[PDB]
Amino acid sequence: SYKSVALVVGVTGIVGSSLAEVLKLPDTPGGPWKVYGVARRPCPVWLAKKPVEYIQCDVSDNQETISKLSPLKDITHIFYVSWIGSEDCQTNATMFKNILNSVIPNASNLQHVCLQTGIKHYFGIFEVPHDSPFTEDLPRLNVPNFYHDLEDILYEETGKNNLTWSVHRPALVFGFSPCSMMNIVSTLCVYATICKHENKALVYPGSKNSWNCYADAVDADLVAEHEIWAAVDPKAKNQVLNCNNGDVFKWKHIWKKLAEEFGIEMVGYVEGKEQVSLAELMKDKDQVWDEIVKKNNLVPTKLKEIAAFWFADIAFCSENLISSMNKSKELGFLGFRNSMKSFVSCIDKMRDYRFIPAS
Amino acid sequence: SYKSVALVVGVTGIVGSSLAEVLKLPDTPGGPWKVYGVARRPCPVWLAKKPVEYIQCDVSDNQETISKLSPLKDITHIFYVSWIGSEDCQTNATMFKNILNSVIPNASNLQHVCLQTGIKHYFGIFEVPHDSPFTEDLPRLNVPNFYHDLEDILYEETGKNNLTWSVHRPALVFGFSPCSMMNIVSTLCVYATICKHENKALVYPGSKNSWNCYADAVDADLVAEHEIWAAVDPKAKNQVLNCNNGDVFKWKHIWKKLAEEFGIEMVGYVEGKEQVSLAELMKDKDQVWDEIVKKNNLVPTKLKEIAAFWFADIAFCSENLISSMNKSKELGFLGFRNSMKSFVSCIDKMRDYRFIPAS
Ligand SMILES: NC(=O)C1=CN([C@@H]2O[C@H](COP(=O)(O)OP(=O)(O)OC[C@H]3O[C@@H](n4cnc5c(N)ncnc54)[C@H](OP(=O)(O)O)[C@@H]3O)[C@@H](O)[C@H]2O)C=CC1
Ligand SMILES: NC(=O)C1=CN([C@@H]2O[C@H](COP(=O)(O)OP(=O)(O)OC[C@H]3O[C@@H](n4cnc5c(N)ncnc54)[C@H](OP(=O)(O)O)[C@@H]3O)[C@@H](O)[C@H]2O)C=CC1
Repeated sequence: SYKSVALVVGVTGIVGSSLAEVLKLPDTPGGPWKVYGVARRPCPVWLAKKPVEYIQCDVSDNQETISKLSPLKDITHIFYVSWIGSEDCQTNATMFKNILNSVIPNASNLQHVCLQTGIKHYFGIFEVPHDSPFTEDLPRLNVPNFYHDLEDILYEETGKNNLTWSVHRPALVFGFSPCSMMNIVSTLCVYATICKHENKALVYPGSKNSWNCYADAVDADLVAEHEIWAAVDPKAKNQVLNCNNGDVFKWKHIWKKLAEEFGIEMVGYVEGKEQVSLAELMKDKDQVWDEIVKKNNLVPTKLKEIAAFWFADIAFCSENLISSMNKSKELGFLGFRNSMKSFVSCIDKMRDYRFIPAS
Repeated sequence: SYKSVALVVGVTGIVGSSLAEVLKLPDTPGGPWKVYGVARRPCPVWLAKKPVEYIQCDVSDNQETISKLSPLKDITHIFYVSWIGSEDCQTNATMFKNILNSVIPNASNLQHVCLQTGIKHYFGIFEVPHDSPFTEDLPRLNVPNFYHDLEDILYEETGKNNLTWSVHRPALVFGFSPCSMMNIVSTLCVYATICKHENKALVYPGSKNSWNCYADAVDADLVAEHEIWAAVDPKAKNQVLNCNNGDVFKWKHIWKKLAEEFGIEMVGYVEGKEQVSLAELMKDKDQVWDEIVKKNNLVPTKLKEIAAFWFADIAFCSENLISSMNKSKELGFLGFRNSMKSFVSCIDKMRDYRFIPAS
């Protein structure tokens, strides 16, 4: 007997994996929560030791989704925290439609759908941005951003079925999942771990501007708390909401912290030196990674899975992307984190869980 | 019969005038509060209609301070929210010493001294800065900053007399006092009011960087709340604490808002155009101001009193001065304001109080 029943679509992801932890805490709003977690891969080892009912399901395949999710009649809240690995508006849209079409007719006590998008809503796509600080009310850019498609489906389907909705636009996520397609902290920890292995310094590859500019981020657990808040507090219902840690930082200070955490020398940004691609620097390091994995008895991960060096490249030529938390705060959500501390905490947790070497 | 008795040194100032309002609210921590307000000028009209016992006193004159403050035996908390009008370490230090030397021996139930300094602690003096975001633990710069003198006296005097202390470092203050030596909002409202009068556009005089960079500020009432918090909550005692609104903004967006609030056309920053001095643009506008005052039946103010065009000049060549609120938040203070809204609210309040024209 449970109070609430969550479907977490993307349970292996950087946010879904936090939700799987946060939803099972005793103090969590709306608890006690039962948790169904969906992902495409077979349940990895680390997740089998969690109290989540894992449903292995390719949610881009409609018949499969119907057969796997239509029996789930007790669901009360959906948390869509997934995307396919690309910016295809059509294929991302299919996943979300298949979730709703499979669950809405079958779960008579469904109440709410949380959709997670992101701050790209304000400045465009990875394939003429608004100025910042970004606020929720800013109109859509004239670009094929799959976030637009997902919102439209969200509004259409919740409205005709008398369900409430929320849209969450997190900033860059600080999290611990080694299964994510965009995990900045594990990406940078892997780079550091490789530098250390090869007796090299932690050399910063990015732009001058990304070194020196203000940046913001969100801890995965805070995103989970923010999503859980919008799912249970009537004041938050049917709102588009940004989600960040509530402060700002600079990569320059994070880089120092990173070097210290791995006990290696740092080479910061060098005046006049231009961005180099971390993707290229790490192009054929997969066997090095495989060695470090076996050597340290880590959870086995492939280099391309734990790390997204392409994504660090983007973070390191980005600037002026700060988002505002005023709306959420004026609605009464006062969750926050110290971003420097959240970063270190992600490092610790990935060591703790044995995704990366201790010490 | 009162619970707490506040001495507000600088009661006509941009923060002291907020404290005079905030301390008299029924829900205010530590209330009901009795309020003594000190300033050098005779009580201006607007302040005579407030329930504060006004003590006219030149606090740089020791005998005068002794005779005026030594009878005040019931004081429990001092809020030092004043400075002389300059950066002289010696003359600022005299004021603060004279307050403590006159009150500490005479008020046996004295508990706490709040000292207000500022973010200049981190980057130097108006007459080689730390990088930001500024955190409280950053060491002193090797400069003659009178803030250093005030802290040293604060620590010395509170320690030997078994009193608790706090140091508050607000960001740029958004407030309503027409008696302040550094009131950015009234300064900009005056400029706007003059543009409107002379049928000119609201032309931005500042630098490119100050137009485009992230900036932060603090609402006066929030500073008062922050100071009151540190004065009554044991968790906050004997701490140095930054104070800002909890978000960031850009002058570019504020400028638009300012133009709208005065119904005049805006001319924003123009690429390649260099900073001009607002002090010089307004050099002999005092009779214009005098006219606008009589014409609109405003509280009578001299141009040099309501406005500090020199100070807007500094704000408009400044950048990279963001301060962190993480410490305060981790101690449990979750007060905040929307800076865009706080700015507008200062405008409204100055109209409300008749310091500047309505509409
Ligand atoms: N820093 C970040 O990571 C940020 C992300 N966002 C946004 O948040 C949203 C969710 O992304 P994020 O949390 O990063 O996701 P992750 O890449 O960490 O996780 C993706 C999840 O979706 C699952 N998934 C992918 N394709 C399928 C499929 N066909 N069927 C079933 N499950 C699938 C994955 O499991 P499996 O591996 O088995 O396929 C995985 O569990 C995206 O819109 C993203 O842009 C926004 C801001 C920041
Ligand atoms: N934006 C801002 O204004 C910021 C200010 N700060 C800092 O806060 C501190 C306090 O300043 P702020 O609140 O701006 O002050 P204001 O200039 O608004 O107020 C000064 C107050 O002190 C009184 N005062 C000045 N000299 C004397 C004297 N000899 N005897 C008695 N009273 C006196 C003034 O009254 P009277 O007019 O009668 O002399 C007035 O009430 C300063 O260190 C300042 O740097 C920090 C960050 C931002």
